[PDB]
Amino acid sequence: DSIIRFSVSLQQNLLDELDNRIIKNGYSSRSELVRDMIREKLVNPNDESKIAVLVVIYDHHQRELNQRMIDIQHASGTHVLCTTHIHMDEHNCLETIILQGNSFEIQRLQLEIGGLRGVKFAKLTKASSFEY
Amino acid sequence: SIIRFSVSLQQNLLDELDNRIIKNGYSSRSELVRDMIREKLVEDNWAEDNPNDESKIAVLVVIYDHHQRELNQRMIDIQHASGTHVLCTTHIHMDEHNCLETIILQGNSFEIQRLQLEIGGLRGVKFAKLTKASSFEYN
Amino acid sequence: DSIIRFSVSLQQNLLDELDNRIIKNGYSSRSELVRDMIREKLVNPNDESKIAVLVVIYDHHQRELNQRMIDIQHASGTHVLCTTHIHMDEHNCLETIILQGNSFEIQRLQLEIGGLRGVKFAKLTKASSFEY
Amino acid sequence: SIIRFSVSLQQNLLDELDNRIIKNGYSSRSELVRDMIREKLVEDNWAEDNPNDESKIAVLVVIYDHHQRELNQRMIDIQHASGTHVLCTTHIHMDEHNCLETIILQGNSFEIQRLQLEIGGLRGVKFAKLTKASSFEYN
Repeated sequence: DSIIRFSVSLQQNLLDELDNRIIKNGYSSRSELVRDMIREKLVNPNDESKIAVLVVIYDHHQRELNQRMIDIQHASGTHVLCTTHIHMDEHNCLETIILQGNSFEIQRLQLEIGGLRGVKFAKLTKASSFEY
Repeated sequence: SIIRFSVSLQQNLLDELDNRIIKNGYSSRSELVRDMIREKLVEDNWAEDNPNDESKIAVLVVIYDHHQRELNQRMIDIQHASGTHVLCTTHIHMDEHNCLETIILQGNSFEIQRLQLEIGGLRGVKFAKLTKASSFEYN
Repeated sequence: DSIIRFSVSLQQNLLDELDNRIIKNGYSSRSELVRDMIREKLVNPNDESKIAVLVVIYDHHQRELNQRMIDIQHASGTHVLCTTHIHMDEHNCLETIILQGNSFEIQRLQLEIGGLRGVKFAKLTKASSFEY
Repeated sequence: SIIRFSVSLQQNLLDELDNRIIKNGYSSRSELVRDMIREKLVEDNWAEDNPNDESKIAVLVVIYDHHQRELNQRMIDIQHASGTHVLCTTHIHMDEHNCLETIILQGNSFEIQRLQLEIGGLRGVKFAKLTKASSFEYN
């Protein structure tokens, strides 16, 4: 219980926003702000079927991206109930994927989609049935 | 590119963090910290939003009782008074008593947040959660 | 087999387009054009489950319209798989309803939705499973 | 308003028409003739379309094999070359081998029809049907 140093990797876009926030909010380093973000954000996956929504924003000019997300969905074990796509601007589409699955299936789907080249983000909203 | 840098932290905080890597699906501590950072930067961005900005995007996810008469209109009237622009909405019926709706919204951070708050307060609405995006993520 | 006279009622908007088409295409009366339309368009509902899509365009400022369409859907016997709405212009929304049901259920849904005040049209696309 | 007028017809044509009223769900001959008229007026309108017009709306409904690799990209590439604007697309999986997609399109009548024709010719596409609308119906 004592100070440890570890490494973190960010895409330029996130790193750039980080550095602006450090400057805007009066922090003295990346380490200091990230450390504070972790402390703040720190304050059980199971087999039960849950409905979830994954919002993905992606580059609509990235070839085979939709195919790779389909491939990911097909293998995930989740059941896709619906997907909707709209063009949000000149470079990006926004897709919502409404799906059912257990925690492990849905989490893996979100992380695999999120790490695709051309995917700007993939944010999951989960509703377990106690939430309704 | 993608840039690597160091962070310093108490070992017992690092132990609470390392606790959460594998169980949440991550291959490394780095991936999990990245998502905490993304999440917090988007919140900070939405907090400083110009009231003159009307270009924020978000998705509101709502679970509600579709057999509750007048709930649908009350939601429409709230949306019409919010100042936001609905780009697209999707509905699926989970069962005879739950409908899930996704609402794709454009507007000011205030107006969008207000919409979520007002919808979430209605009788028959079980769940109302915003997914926020910030232009630094996709521009 | 001999000539009969019957009556037809159209909303102003359809009647107006009819009269323009009569003039554009060289017809001499409504009766003549409608008679020709019928001849041309003339050239079995069952219990089998079919997937279908209903495209509805409607006035987004008509209060309780969505409620009435929901009421109609709920009573129809059809299972709605998904509905999507977009704003198409300043007065109109476009909704697509993807649904499963038998011929009688889906036909009744289309006709009941189509006759609502504020509904500009409701066009059904049906796929029986021999169509795929 | 809503305006009533008379139509003359041979009795044996009227008998083929009256054959189709109740079975197709109609309460009267008038309702069925109205829908034939709507259908034909929309077709005529789409046939005289200005190649300078890009404001027509239609929905393309497509059933296809979602497990056929590369079909998705081929459809995207066709849509990108069509000249049309996709406003929204929705996909549902009917089973492991059929997906139904609805595509909401804006463009010229030519470009939209061409898109339907090209998509419908692809291996793995089982069904591709346009629902057309004309501004006289909704403006």
